[PDB]
Amino acid sequence: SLRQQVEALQGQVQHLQAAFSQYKKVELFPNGQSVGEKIFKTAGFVKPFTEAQLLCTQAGGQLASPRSAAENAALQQLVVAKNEAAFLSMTDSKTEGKFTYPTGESLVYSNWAPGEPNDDGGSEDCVEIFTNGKWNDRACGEKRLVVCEF
Amino acid sequence: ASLRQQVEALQGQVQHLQAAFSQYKKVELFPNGQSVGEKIFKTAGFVKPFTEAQLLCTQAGGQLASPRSAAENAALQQLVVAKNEAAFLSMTDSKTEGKFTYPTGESLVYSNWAPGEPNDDGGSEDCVEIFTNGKWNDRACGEKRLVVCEF
Amino acid sequence: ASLRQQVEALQGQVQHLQAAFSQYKKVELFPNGQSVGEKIFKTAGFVKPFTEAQLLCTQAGGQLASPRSAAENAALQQLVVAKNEAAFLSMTDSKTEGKFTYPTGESLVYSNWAPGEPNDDGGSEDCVEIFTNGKWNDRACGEKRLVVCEF
Ligand SMILES: O[C@H]1[C@H](O)[C@@H](O)[C@H](O)[C@@H](O)[C@H]1O
Ligand SMILES: O[C@H]1[C@H](O)[C@@H](O)[C@H](O)[C@@H](O)[C@H]1O
Ligand SMILES: O[C@H]1[C@H](O)[C@@H](O)[C@H](O)[C@@H](O)[C@H]1O
Ligand SMILES: [Ca+2]
Ligand SMILES: [Ca+2]
Ligand SMILES: [Ca+2]
Ligand SMILES: [Ca+2]
Ligand SMILES: [Ca+2]
Ligand SMILES: [Ca+2]
Ligand SMILES: [Ca+2]
Ligand SMILES: [Ca+2]
Ligand SMILES: [Ca+2]
Repeated sequence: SLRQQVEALQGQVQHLQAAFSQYKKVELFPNGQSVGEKIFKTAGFVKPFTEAQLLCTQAGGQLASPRSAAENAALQQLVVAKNEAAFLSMTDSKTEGKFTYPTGESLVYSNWAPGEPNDDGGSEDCVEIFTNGKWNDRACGEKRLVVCEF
Repeated sequence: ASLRQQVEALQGQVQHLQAAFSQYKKVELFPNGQSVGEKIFKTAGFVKPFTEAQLLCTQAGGQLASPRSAAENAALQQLVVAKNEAAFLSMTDSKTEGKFTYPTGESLVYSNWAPGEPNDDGGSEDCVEIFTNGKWNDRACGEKRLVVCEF
Repeated sequence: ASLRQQVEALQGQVQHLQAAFSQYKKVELFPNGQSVGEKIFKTAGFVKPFTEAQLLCTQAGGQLASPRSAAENAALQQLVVAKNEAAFLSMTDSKTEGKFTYPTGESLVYSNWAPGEPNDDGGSEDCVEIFTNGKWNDRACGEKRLVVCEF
């Protein structure tokens, strides 16, 4: 009796593994990118930084925080697909010239475009990622593609 | 004996699925879904008249948004606010004027009518819209409102 | 005693996972997907030329929509109708004019050609579109059509 029910449970789990794997592909198409244990997903619209940040946090995630070249490339895929530069999570709102993650931690990876960050006009504390994957500091009030990470 | 090996094998596979799925739930509901209790609301992101909206939801295996508590109403309001578009609810007094019912025919267990509503304005409001402030208003079923289904 | 109850507990967990997964699957497919048998169609919601469309689907781990039966065709037609945009299918006769094949090179097992089609109009129609009425027409691959992938 026990072997009969373990065999049934094995069939259930194998079915679930197959169905779940299929569903993951469906979900990520066309607005998500999985890299390592992280998933980026775009909302497909633009918002100013504060509104974008709230959308991600309320969804149970945070704004895209690429922490390696591989993460940056995956994010860049969404930016290229939508043809809209995106906000990253990181700001120097606390200490000018020192960019940090929302937790307050200093950057462990950067991909700044030449000459950046430059606090242009003395008022750029947010960060956008271009279709070329490079970063530029930009005014937080500008509207950029919303991309969150989970 | 070898069944012990198997049960321990399944425990590991189940743990992986639970964890992987937990992450995908959050991803999936961003930005057009809202979970509340065991219910999930999901917007199509566009507007339709009632009959068309109803059909979309039922064909998808769900039904138009049917908030049955203040908590559900607040969750739905989150999507309405996010989209900045009033939505249809499932409920109508199409069968008996003045008596609003769910698609099953059951009477309301919860309502959040704006003051003075429902008023059957012009003698022809049999559907219900939820505003960005979360209040309800009866409205002509012919009007186009945000499509939000529950699953 | 220990092993039988572990089976019982583990199966309650799997069945709760099955239920949650089923719910999240319905949510996922509303409004841009359709399931039919073991196949799932999902639209990107925009138009692209064939080569671009094909690449999007393959990069996503699927392929362009490839209806292999009347039931599959009807499922796909729902999305086309919902978007009101004709969609590319995966199949082409680029290799041998007049002989439409799937990406694997296999000849068609199902077709739903509109009257008069395929006609290779202008001498250069090697891709396939599906209309809102579910019928197919051969069309120039350079044209832009709704992107619908299957998984
Ligand atoms: O953030 C600024 C801004 O995008 C300017 O338009 C550009 O000329 C600067 O180089 C850049 O630092
Ligand atoms: O009850 C309300 C109210 O009468 C409004 O003034 C009218 O614009 C709406 O259509 C109606 O539903
Ligand atoms: O077969 C069709 C048909 O002849 C249409 O009139 C033409 O507009 C399309 O391009 C062609 O593919
Ligand atoms: Ca500053
Ligand atoms: Ca700055
Ligand atoms: Ca700058
Ligand atoms: Ca009436
Ligand atoms: Ca009425
Ligand atoms: Ca009214
Ligand atoms: Ca040809
Ligand atoms: Ca041809
Ligand atoms: Ca033709």
